[PDB]
Amino acid sequence: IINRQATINIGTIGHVAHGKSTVVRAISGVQTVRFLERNITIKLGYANAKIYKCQESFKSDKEISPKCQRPGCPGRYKLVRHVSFVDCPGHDILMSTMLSGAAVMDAALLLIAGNESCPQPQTSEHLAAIEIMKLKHVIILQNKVDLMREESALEHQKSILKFIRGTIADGAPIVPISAQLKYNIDAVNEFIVKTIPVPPRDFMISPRLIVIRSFDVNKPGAEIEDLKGGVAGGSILNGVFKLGDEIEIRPGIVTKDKGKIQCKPIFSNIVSLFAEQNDLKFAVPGGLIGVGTKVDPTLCRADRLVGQVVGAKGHLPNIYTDIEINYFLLRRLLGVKKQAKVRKLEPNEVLMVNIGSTATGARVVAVKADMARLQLTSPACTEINEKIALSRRIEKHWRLIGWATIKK
Amino acid sequence: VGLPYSELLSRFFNILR
Repeated sequence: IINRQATINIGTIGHVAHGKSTVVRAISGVQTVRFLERNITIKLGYANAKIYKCQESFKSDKEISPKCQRPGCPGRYKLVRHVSFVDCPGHDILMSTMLSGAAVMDAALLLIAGNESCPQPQTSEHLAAIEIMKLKHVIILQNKVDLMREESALEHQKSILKFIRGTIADGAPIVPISAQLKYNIDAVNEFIVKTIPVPPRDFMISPRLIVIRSFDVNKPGAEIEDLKGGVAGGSILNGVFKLGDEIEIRPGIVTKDKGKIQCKPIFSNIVSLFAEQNDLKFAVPGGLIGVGTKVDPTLCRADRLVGQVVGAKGHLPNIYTDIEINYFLLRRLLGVKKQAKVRKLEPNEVLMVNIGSTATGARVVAVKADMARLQLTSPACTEINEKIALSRRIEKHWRLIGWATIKK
Repeated sequence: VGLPYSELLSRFFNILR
């Protein structure tokens, strides 16, 4: 079987202390990245899951290891798909990293524990963000069943089924699994192949890249004579990248501080590409690929490349300070444990506006019926339209209000 | 969909430590 990188981005959502990283470990094998220098930029893990089906039974055909000795048939497995995991945070404060991960994703995996309460505030907030940013391919997973009884787990299923009625998603598959015990993983791998079709993705579309994480490979003990370039942990949704192409990071750079700054987007050339495990020349869109650029390892250290757009040379994305948004408000607030009715937007108020991956604090200038004018403190770029989820300060930390679209 | 789920749950309860 030939070595191939990620084809579709599949994420995992749940709640705190459930064990989302243990679920990722049970499916793939390699443990989470977060658990100082390398990887650390946004709260997300990295593990690649292998799907090889033995068609020489039913659900047990899709296996973790490529060599088939487990299901019964001595014949070797056939290549179907290779997937990448982008684990999103399940916390009320960490909202910008969740919405940044949702734009990267194409399919979702929901985790609800048996022993805990049925209506959870964070999972409903993740479900609302899925409905906003178009991620309808959702598989519901039960986290812990062995602590629960025979009838109580069935009653918990009935409460989940009654909860999913008014939402847009109608047909979502439900699987009972365990992370520590390691069971029924083969059924989930079967559902990933069947229920989720890969969207049409072509060579024709102009190259665009979204940077989430920042890698710097500087080793203790090793001298300055051998240095590695600043690798950007970015995700591609459109346009095929290869080795030896010019890249500009759009929003801007702070290098010089009376007067004015007149700086271009950060120019860099691709040196190395990191995909799956081994070195590869081509970058297939629909997966997290570590693009090793000429940009300094000091710039790709920690918290500098969190939600920044990248365009290829010969293309001009526009930089905006005043953005025109077409907003729609929900009935009641999602995320809070008391649920309150969403009030009308007041002029001049700080709101965390997440345009795909960019985290910006924006002030409302004019209030209308459907449209709103917003002024950004830090510049954010717009390419086409981009899916936006709005969040506001009402009670202590940030709470989601609704969805928005740029009309430019 | 909650029809093949009940067979998967019964398979899980049968094979436990």
